[PDB]
Amino acid sequence: GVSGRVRSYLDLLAGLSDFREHFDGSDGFSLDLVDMADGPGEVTVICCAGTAAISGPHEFTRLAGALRGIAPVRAVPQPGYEEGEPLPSSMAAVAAVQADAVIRTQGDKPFVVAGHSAGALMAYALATELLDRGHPPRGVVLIDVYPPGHQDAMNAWLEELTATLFVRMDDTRLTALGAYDRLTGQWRPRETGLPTLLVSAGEPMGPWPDDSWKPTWPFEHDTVAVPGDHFTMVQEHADAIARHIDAWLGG
Amino acid sequence: GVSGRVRSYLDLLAGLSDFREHFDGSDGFSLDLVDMADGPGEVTVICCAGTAAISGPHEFTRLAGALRGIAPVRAVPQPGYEEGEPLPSSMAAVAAVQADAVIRTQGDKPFVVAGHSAGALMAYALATELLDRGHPPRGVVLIDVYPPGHQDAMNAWLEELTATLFVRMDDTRLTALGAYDRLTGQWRPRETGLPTLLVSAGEPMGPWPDDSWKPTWPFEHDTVAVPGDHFTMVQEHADAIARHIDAWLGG
Repeated sequence: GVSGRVRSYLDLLAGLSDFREHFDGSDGFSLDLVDMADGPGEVTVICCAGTAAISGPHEFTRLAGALRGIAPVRAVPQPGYEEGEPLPSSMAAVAAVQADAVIRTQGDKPFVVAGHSAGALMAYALATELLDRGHPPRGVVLIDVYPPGHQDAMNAWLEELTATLFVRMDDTRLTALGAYDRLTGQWRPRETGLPTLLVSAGEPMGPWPDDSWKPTWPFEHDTVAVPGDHFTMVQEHADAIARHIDAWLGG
Repeated sequence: GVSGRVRSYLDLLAGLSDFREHFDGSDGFSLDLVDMADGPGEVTVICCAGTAAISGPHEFTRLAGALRGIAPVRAVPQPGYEEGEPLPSSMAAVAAVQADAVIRTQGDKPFVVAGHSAGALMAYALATELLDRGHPPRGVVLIDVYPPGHQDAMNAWLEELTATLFVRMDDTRLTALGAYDRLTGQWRPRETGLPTLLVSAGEPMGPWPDDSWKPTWPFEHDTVAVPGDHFTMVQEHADAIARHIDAWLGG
């Protein structure tokens, strides 16, 4: 609770964000999904770019590596992080726009909407929009990073938020950061039958002896622990995360 | 008057500035002046940088070359427009620091403070401080560009200010912009018996038929006209403005 100067810096970046060009459902805006990989998997893994200062399609890069040859991977971007891109005037708009890109660039053929966490809410919002529109996803996948302890997880978060008030980003992204943050933060998710998978890829299976244990995704869901440390070839548990998503989609 | 969004954008930019490292009088902060050119003149021309989004010693490059071979020309920087520079906590802070620099390196040897309207207030601020410390300048030189009439000039400003909301500077400069705007904005320049030379260099020697004629610099002061349309070789309006400052001083 020490860094409340983060809330302020964010509240301000958001303010600046309102001067940028916004877009809603009205105006003919639209965007394209990015092809990360292909495989025979009957289910396409549509990934949502978190809203972190960094973020963007590039984040699901390693996951696409693991899925190449296993399933079709395509990422959704968050409009406004790249030069001259508009900012959604509402959670309502952005989910709608993205929603469009999917029904369009997917036609039939099932898909799963998934995100890293920095994109979990957007991922879930998109998921909702699809469902209301009539083209629900097979499911939602939340690839939770961060640690298991309530603190340490809360810390780590502010921790890296400061690293962007510390060789630094740019205007475009810092505004979007303040924008989407304003959005997801104010948005309230509701139930949606959508089966869900929560992958806990955080460090240390369980939280330190200081007993914390953070809150978990409310709404029915299944879970799989996937740490990051052991004995075959210490590098990418991305493939571990990947295979899990698949075996999940096939029971 | 429509553009009141600027009043806001600045505030926001200002609030952001507060997150930067500042400096008041106490902390032994300091800065150095820049030599721009020199000559035999018994009076040194110490020019202040404007507080515009651009601004910096560089804006005084023409007037320098115009005095090369005539009089020494040193420039005072506004702390904080360049990377890592702290921002003045108050108008008083920046003056003292600059004042120090001036007295520290000038000793005796007369001098004038010269602003560019964008730096008019800062110049006069620095001139007040300097006079208050026993080292008064020989006089002040407020150049000032912009149209002659109230409006037009009011447009020229508000219209270029927006040119920095359209090709865009950096956070350091835009923050620094709102920071100083916040400062000079609440600064109340009291009088001073200082000899002042106003150099109406703006285009339109007189305001367009449609009434205008802007409020001039209060306080005592001499005047000169040096528009933006002459008879010689179009480019260095500086050689003109320059030679006037010099003649002003010689009687």
